Amino acid sequence: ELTPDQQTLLHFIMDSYNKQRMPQEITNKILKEAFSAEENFLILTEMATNHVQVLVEFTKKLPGFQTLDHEDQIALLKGSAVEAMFLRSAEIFNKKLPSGHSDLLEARIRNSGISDEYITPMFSFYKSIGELKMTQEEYALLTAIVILSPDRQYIKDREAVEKLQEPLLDVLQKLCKIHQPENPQHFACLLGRLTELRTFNHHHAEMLMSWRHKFTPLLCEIWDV
Amino acid sequence: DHQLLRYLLDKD
Ligand SMILES: Cc1ccc(Cl)cc1N1CCN(C(=O)[C@]23C[C@H]4C[C@H](C[C@H](C4)C2)C3)CC1
Repeated sequence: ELTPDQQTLLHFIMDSYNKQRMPQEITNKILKEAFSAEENFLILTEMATNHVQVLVEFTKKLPGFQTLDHEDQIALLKGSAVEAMFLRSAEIFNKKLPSGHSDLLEARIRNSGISDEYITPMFSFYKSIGELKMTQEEYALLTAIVILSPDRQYIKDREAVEKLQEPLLDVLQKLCKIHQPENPQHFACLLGRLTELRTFNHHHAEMLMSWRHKFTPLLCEIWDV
Repeated sequence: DHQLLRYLLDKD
């Protein structure tokens, strides 16, 4: 059971996580736009760009994040952007769309000029995560934990990041005991998906160097393209 | 090249 300060932290996180969702114009573009590599690619670029905005807004509200050294703030954002994008994309793919829109988004992703080297681990990861049957609290906390990863490159004050991450891990741990007492290794299973997640750093770097369609200036900045 | 992310982080 959650201590009342753990409850206050969860509630604060969830309010920030629920605050920004997927705009209707993009969602309708999934259903209604022409299907072609260039057009499919553009939709996805537009989803990724909206995600970056949402990610920065959520990150800025994480307890303690604004007290960190300004260079550390940037390193955490840059270091977590891809992983957090994949985590949100899994949530959207499994939970936040009608059955129709998921099938069509999958099709669009599979025909957007992306290599098969990258597609296969992607859908494998989405099916893996989908089989965990995560709640929205679990997605919110895992997103926060991935952002506040103290082992990113060029983080000066790693201990300071550990302190911000640890309370979120403790809460996530209690939610895995509560919502699945059936499975006492469920917490570790979740943290296993973080390992899968980290592989998308290599895959995403590869897909990026293997270009040149234009990205947005925000995407180029946060991906270092 | 901080410009966009920095703007997004610092803005109110
Ligand atoms: C399906 C979903 C929903 C929400 C969000 Cl934030 C992202 C996604 N995607 C899952 C991952 N993905 C990608 O890696 C990209 C990375 C990059 C820009 C853009 C087009 C190409 C090349 C594939 C998006 C598809 C978009």
